[PDB]
Amino acid sequence: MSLWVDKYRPKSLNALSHNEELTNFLKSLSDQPRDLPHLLLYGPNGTGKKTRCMALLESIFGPGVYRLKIDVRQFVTASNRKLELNVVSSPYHLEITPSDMGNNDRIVIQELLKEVAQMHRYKCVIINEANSLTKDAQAALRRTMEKYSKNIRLIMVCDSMSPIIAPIKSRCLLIRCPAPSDSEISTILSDVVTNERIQLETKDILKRIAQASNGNLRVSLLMLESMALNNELALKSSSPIIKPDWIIVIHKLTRKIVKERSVNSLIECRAVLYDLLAHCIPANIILKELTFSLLDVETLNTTNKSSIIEYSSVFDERLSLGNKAIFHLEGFIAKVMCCLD
Amino acid sequence: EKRSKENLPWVEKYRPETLDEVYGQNEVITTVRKFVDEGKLPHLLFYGPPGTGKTSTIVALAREIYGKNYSNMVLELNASDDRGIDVVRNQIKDFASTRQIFSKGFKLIILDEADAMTNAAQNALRRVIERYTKNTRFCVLANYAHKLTPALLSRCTRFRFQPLPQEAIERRIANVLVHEKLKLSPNAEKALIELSNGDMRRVLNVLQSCKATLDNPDEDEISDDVIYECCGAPRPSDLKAVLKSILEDDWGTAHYTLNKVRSAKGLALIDLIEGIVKILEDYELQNEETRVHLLTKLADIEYSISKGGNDQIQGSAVIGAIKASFENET
Amino acid sequence: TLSLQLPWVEKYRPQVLSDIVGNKETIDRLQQIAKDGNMPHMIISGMPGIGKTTSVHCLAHELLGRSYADGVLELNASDDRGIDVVRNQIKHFAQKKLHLPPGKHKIVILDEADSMTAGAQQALRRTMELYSNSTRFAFACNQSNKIIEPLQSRCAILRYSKLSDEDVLKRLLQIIKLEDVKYTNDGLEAIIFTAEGDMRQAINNLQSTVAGHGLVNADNVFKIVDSPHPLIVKKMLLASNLEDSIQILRTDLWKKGYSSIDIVTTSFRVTKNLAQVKESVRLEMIKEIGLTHMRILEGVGTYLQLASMLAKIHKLNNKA
Amino acid sequence: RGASEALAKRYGARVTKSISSKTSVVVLGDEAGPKKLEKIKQLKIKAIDEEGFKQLIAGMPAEGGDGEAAEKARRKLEEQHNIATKEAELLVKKEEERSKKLAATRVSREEDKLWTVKYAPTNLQQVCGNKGSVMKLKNWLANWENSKKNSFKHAGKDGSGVFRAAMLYGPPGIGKTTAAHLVAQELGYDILEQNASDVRSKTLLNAGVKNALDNMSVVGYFKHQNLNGKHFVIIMDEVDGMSGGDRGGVGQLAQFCRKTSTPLILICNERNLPKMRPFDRVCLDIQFRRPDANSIKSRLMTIAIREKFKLDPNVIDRLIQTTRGDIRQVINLLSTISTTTKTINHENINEISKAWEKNIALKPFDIAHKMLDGQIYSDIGSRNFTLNDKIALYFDDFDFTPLMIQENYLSTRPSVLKPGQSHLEAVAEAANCISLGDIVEKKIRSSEQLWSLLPLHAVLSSVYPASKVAGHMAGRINFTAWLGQNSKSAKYYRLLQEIHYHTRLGTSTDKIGLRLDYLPTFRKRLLDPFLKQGADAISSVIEVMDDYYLTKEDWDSIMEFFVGPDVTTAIIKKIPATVKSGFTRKYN
DNA sequence: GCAGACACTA
DNA sequence: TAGTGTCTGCT
DNA sequence: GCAGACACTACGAGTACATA
DNA sequence: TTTATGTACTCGTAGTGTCTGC
Ligand SMILES: Nc1ncnc2c1ncn2[C@@H]1O[C@H](COP(=O)(O)OP(=O)(O)OP(O)(O)=S)[C@@H](O)[C@H]1O
Ligand SMILES: Nc1ncnc2c1ncn2[C@@H]1O[C@H](COP(=O)(O)OP(=O)(O)OP(O)(O)=S)[C@@H](O)[C@H]1O
Ligand SMILES: Nc1ncnc2c1ncn2[C@@H]1O[C@H](COP(=O)(O)OP(=O)(O)OP(O)(O)=S)[C@@H](O)[C@H]1O
Ligand SMILES: Nc1ncnc2c1ncn2[C@@H]1O[C@H](COP(=O)(O)OP(=O)(O)O)[C@@H](O)[C@H]1O
Ligand SMILES: [Mg+2]
Ligand SMILES: [Mg+2]
Ligand SMILES: [Mg+2]
Repeated sequence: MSLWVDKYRPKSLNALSHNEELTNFLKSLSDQPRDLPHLLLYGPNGTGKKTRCMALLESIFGPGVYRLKIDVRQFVTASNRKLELNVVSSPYHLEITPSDMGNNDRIVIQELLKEVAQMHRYKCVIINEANSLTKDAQAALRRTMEKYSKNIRLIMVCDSMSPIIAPIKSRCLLIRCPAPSDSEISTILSDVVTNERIQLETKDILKRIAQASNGNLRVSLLMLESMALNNELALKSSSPIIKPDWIIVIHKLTRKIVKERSVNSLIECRAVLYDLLAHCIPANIILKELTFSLLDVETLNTTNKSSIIEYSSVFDERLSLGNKAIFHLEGFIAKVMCCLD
Repeated sequence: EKRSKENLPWVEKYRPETLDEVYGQNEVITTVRKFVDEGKLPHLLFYGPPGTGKTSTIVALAREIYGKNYSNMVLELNASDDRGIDVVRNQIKDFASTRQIFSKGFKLIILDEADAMTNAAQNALRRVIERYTKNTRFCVLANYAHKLTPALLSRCTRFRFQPLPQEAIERRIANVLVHEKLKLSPNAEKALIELSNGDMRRVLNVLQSCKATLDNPDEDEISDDVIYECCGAPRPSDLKAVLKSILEDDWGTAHYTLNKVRSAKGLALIDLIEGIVKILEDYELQNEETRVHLLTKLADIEYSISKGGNDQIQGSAVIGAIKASFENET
Repeated sequence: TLSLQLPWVEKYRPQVLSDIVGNKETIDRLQQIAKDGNMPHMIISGMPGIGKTTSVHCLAHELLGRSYADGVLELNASDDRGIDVVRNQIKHFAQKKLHLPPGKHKIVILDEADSMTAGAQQALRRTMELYSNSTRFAFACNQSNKIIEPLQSRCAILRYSKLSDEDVLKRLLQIIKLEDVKYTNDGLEAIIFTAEGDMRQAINNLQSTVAGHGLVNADNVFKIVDSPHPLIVKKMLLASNLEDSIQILRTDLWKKGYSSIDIVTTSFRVTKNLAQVKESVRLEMIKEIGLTHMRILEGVGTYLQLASMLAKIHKLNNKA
Repeated sequence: RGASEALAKRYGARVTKSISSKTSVVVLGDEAGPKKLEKIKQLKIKAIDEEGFKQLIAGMPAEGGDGEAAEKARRKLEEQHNIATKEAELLVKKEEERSKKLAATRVSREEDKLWTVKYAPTNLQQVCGNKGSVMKLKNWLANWENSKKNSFKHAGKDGSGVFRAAMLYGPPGIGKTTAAHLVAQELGYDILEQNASDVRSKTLLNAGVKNALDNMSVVGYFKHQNLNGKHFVIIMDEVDGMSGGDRGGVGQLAQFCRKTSTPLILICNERNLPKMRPFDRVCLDIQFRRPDANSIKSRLMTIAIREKFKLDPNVIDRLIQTTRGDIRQVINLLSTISTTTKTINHENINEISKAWEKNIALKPFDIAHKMLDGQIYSDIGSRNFTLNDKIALYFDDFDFTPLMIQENYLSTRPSVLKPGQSHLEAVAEAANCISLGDIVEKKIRSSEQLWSLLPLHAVLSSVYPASKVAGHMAGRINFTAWLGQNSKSAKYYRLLQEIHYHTRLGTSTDKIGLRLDYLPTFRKRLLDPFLKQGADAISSVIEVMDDYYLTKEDWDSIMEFFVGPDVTTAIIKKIPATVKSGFTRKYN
């Protein structure tokens, strides 16, 4: 559409120039669609997993997968805590997300799937953000997909499938979606810049865009569009690579941690973290970016880096096992400051 | 039920019907028999592990007091039925207040598995017990005493059911083998004692499964091989071999031995860990730190096994923990 | 079916304020209130078994024996207590016209009042404020912190302490002479030690000893009832060697049929109430014991978890 | 310190809690607050150690000598005894007056009554403390008709004219109900009172006092010069008894505060509950407080003289300190003790105090202040304040205590630091234990509901973190910021979901990737044309906005998601209003 | 702990 | 009208 | 006999508590 | 205020039945 990331998205398996072996595997699966088992696509973020899923649906069902609408279904949990969730439905398939309350994502998996399992001969259900389920929706989904299988099938899209429980991974055909190299990102961006009109001198700037995104199609495409808009559709050799405001704030926090290691610095870090969590930014991604920004500082030796990564792993476990996200991040920053000073 | 007995599990087919058929807790049975013979039965509280004969004892006691029709003379409440404070305020109050409808004796209230009762229900039960103690006795059966209010524990005489000893399990096994015309080797008997862990129900279930295991239930005797194959438990020889390979040989031999032992008969890793722990408690360790390292590391490993994961990694962790702990010896 | 004799707990319940033993000052105050008759609103609190509700009943009986049936309303947790079933009944009783001696008032005994709803207490506030000329209230709860602040403001707080060994011993000897039963001093001290200040527990254990063996000696007493598990857990935590604590745990708890969750909760309570060791040591022990408690609650209840918890206790105690 | 203060008050010496310039002598110990250490040195105040305290008792003669300070204190003490004796026979003469009148009526029950009822304040001059609040209430009530004539538009100097209804709030036992009733009775009004004994839900409030807003007393006509004898003063004692968010009558009482044609008075105990939030700016808030010990001292001297039992005058201060300013409970204590113990003196005061101590639950701020003190974690301090005491202190406000500990555990200067341990190490340990307590808290509040695990959470989240960083607060006790930030984050998540599902079609990216990647790009397609060319790109911005099914409301919502150098609040402000005005109109 | 208001005394 | 003594809310 | 007029039980929604 | 089941309480309402009356 208006954004270039959604303008040139492929709509078919033959329209993909991203992974040849993966596209061949999907063609093999779509060659015999009747015995298609429940799939589970996992890989790094932004590589095009849902593009693969929609292309596979188009290859199995046909054009009309992308002619999709949104309808709202009313779900009632215990007591009268009314919850509104909208399903992005379509002919030949259904799409659901755990975007409901994390502790109330079980009721949608129960009722909606029991309703659509009522009656070519099957309907496909796509579950985005599948790694965000809370071990109860998955527990229901185990028997939900084991019992009803001749009329409903699942394409479970997720990244970093470790939170997915063992039985679900057992009854799901795991499919791995690797990120492209620099050449493939540069080729896709070049196709974008030749389909549209952008003045460019040396393609090294496209290589820099590919480097900055770190194997991310969405980030690279949005960065290319943003840099073209800022440069008035004339990319320069020394064009400044943009970064998200969150990345700038995280880098400033890392510089503050490295420079000053007092307790007033700790309360300033608490304020910055409070703003970041208040502005719709997940805690685990925050901890990962803070860790890999601290490890990119050249003034630290190997002992400090090893202690930082060890505490990062410990507090990542704590974040995965806890709910108050600010507590574990504050503990991690305090431990890192105590280690460095 | 249907088709009378012989279609029941041996757990329910061999439930004691008389206080003389309750083995093990000799002191408890003698004390309650003296209580009912002397005509003074206080508010009893039966505490102990599962399978030790608490509900069997109270059922046999009620049958001895009343007779065959004790079920209509006794209000038995359990966690299966709803036991809110409305129940205490209406059903228990009416049963304690009213006279006997079938005899001229006292009322007996059995609060089976009462550790799953709310605090307010017990608070009401305190006053109910104290008010109507002249013609109504309360019996409380519980596995955990920390879920009972201290006042309720104060109001009730506490009887502790100790885990079944050697003689009681042997006597019940002999009775079952006599009834079923079944044979069993003495080493198989010791293996069943080891697998009992103070639980008679486990003994009965293993006996039933081992009778079903034999190709012909007649003229074939249960051996320790049958017990270990049906229960899946590791043999003591296998545990000793695994421990010797870990403690004496290098990593390749220890890893190969553990993998071979696990894959020969499908042994579980948690069973091997429990057997190894039971063997190592008899060791005369020189250092105080070897015990600490062994206990902490093996507890962490068994916790991770309970949460699930990779069995190969956990087995290698077991070998490494044992070897590293025993490296502190000298 | 044969009838049962009255238990010694209720057979020998005191009927006057002189037979009750324990807090001499509180009982003397109750007897002076008895003589005067102007009994104020009172809250009676303490640990169970030290003579809370029997003192209230004795005071009411001696105050108005002829009218105990008429002008005493004994509501309790067994009875349905709420907002309306309390406000209507207590208001009707307080406004009820009944002719007492000049120094007597109607008594509303709220036995086991710590479980009452807050709104019921709010209504009770104005009930007591309005009808204090005719009726008087007498609460009796184990935990006095449940009663709201204004009620404790409009009441006379009477705190009951656990009885010393001397008072329980005196009552035990009195009941022994009344029952004419043989005993040994060792058995009586064992009964006192097992009771831990609870008179009802002492009476129950003494009656069990008499009815099970006949002679109150140390052997019979320890046969019928075991030593309390808080003490064995306390000496398990305070032992020097790890082997000593391990064998104490195994023999005296695991082979005695004690649940692992009970052992962990008892260890937590002892460590919270433990006093000789330093505060930080207790905090560290509580932290690791709570970790073990979480492991037990999640389902992993074994001997190995308890042994590991004891090993961590010793690794903390020996200072690395 | 407690025992020495008891001996200091044993001889009638005032023990102030703060050091002053007019302070005579200060007893010096070993270590205390640094403010006291710097104050004593500069003002050159007399200092006597404990060794001089022992000889002070023997060397000082009775009555305090003829010193100027001692003489002034004695005559004030004598005046307190003089006014005590003056009013002692006031009721005795009244008692003889009613007895003679009662005897005549019988021809032609007392001394069996609660002491808090017979010794109730007969008039407004018999109250003890809160004189200013009582006079404020009286001035509001006596001038309610004047504000009624002026249609509650303009108030007076005090400002009570605009407020149709007055409100009373304060701790128990200090005399709110008695003051309100006496002010109503003195002016001649007819007291219409409700309470928690009868239902006060919406239905019977609409069917009860609702018709009493503009109706008078039927007894008012038959009780009659009196000008206010035919009106209503609504006295709702125990407003806290309306324990209903919706079915409760708190909003209904707010509607009465909106519209009422007669004076209305409310009496409650705590005002700051979220249940009673709609009473924030509704009524003339008259606050009562714990009265000072002198008035209660005089009243207790009168009572003791009238009851033929004697207590030492200095004991009254300790009795008030024990009961936390609850006068009614003090009278109850006196009545209970006087039955058998007729001598309340220096020997019985300690036993009386430790027997009648009031265990009042603490507020969250007081809980945090008490918990982050370095004295209670010392060797001597922890013996008096055991671990179970700290657990109970947490359990007073267990829902708020861990948050209050986490808010300000690194804002205090530690005094329990281990040798060689820096402040940052202690903060790190406290934060680690706070994280562990958070894990335990998540386990507690889950599907399993392991509520037996509460004391472990108590320790891990409040006691262990505080025992590492306890001491003196550098700043002030701050309320937890997690509640407001959590509400803000939940609202921002709701908006993120709304815009994500508005642009759901055509976008193969979840809500997490919308904020991280898509939203920064939308700013430079929906705000930069406003910045670099102004209104000349009104159609292009609308074209992009309409393409992703984005409305005008979503445009403002997207701008608030940015942080750091990309904050667009100032960018939109700098945009001229003429440029922004056209954008809204064209979309509509 | 940090003010902030209400008193008694000066 | 200005120094202490002391109770009280900060969300 | 039929339509109210009543008091009754029952169901539903909402709030609060959960270790001493 | 968030918290996630289960319990207990309180209230309000809707049916459900029975008693007066004409
Ligand atoms: N002392 C015993 N003598 C004979 N059989 C016993 C004895 N204890 C247990 N059993 C057997 O165990 C079976 C089940 O145990 P029960 O006594 O019914 O239950 P329980 O022992 O009370 O355990 P819980 O606490 O209810 S799980 C009975 O049917 C008996 O066959
Ligand atoms: N001080 C005492 N003197 C004599 N008997 C006592 C005393 N305290 C308790 N008892 C006996 O204990 C039994 C019941 O005591 P209660 O007073 O009913 O217990 P309680 O004080 O009410 O504790 P709770 O909280 O209600 S369980 C009776 O047999 C009493 O005789
Ligand atoms: N200021 C006072 N001076 C003298 N006596 C008082 C005073 N305040 C209270 N009292 C005594 O306490 C009794 C009751 O006081 P109340 O005014 O009912 O207390 P309260 O302010 O209403 O607190 P609540 O309503 O119970 S929370 C009176 O009858 C007096 O005996
Ligand atoms: N073969 C391809 N050619 C062009 N663009 C592609 C290709 N594969 C993926 N993309 C880009 O990837 C984006 C979608 O990635 P996405 O589905 O968000 O990955 P993930 O599901 O892993 O987050 C689309 O905008 C599309 O432009
Ligand atoms: Mg049973
Ligand atoms: Mg009692
Ligand atoms: Mg009042």
